[PDB]
Amino acid sequence: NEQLAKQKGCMACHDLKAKMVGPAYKDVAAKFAGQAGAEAELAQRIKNGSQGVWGPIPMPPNAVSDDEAQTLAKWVLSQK
Amino acid sequence: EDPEVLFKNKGCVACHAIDTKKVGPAYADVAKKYAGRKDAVDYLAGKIKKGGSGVWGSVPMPPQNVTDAEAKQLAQWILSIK
Ligand code: HEC
Ligand code: HEC
Repeated sequence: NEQLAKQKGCMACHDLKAKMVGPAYKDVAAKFAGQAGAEAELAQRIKNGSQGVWGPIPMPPNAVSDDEAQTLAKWVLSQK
Repeated sequence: EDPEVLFKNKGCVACHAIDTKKVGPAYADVAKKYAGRKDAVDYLAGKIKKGGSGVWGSVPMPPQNVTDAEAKQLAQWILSIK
């Protein structure tokens, strides 16, 4: 059962649920760490969509303003 | 607006979360792979106890400190997550 799995340490290496279709933000933050122009580049990808970085499924454009895209980019890159 | 708020209200939440996947497969995915597969309980109980590699990737599951009875109970529980 679930309680036995927890006690035995199984959940250190296993999630109950599958990953979402896009990359986890902590992974995005780590990928861009120490990269020039990360903030601006990520804001553009959030607004305009992106592909070929993490897998075969593209991210479509998002209906966000320039300011919203920058806010979100900075927040993503800060996830430590 | 706060990014946490935008993250939810602009649809990002449909496709993204904060935390990365753990090293082994998600139990929901194990359940899906082995549903209706003959001998799934005994197969998985064996892997849980003995450890193994190569089915989901090259990262191994170490042998686990469980009794045979616990390994079977854990396999049965995982197979129910669907
Ligand atoms: C709502 C506004 C958001 C925000 C803030 C982000 N996304 Fe997505 N995203 C999705 C997929 C499949 C990818 C990977 C595409 C590929 O393989 O190239 C992404 C990528 C991102 C990133 C990382 C960009 C990079 O180049 O590293 C970031 C920061 C990001 N997203 C933020 C999928 C989806 C969705 C599926 C339908 C939706 C909706 C969104 N993303 C929305 C957002
Ligand atoms: C605690 C007792 C548990 C339980 C109940 C399970 N695990 Fe793991 N596990 C890990 C890795 C890397 C894998 C993939 C191995 C491969 O690619 O072949 C697995 C796999 C499983 C399965 C599926 C086995 C299969 O052949 O399909 C199951 C049912 C499972 N585990 C249950 C990694 C780890 C850990 C990392 C250190 C730890 C701890 C555990 N697992 C513990 C458990």
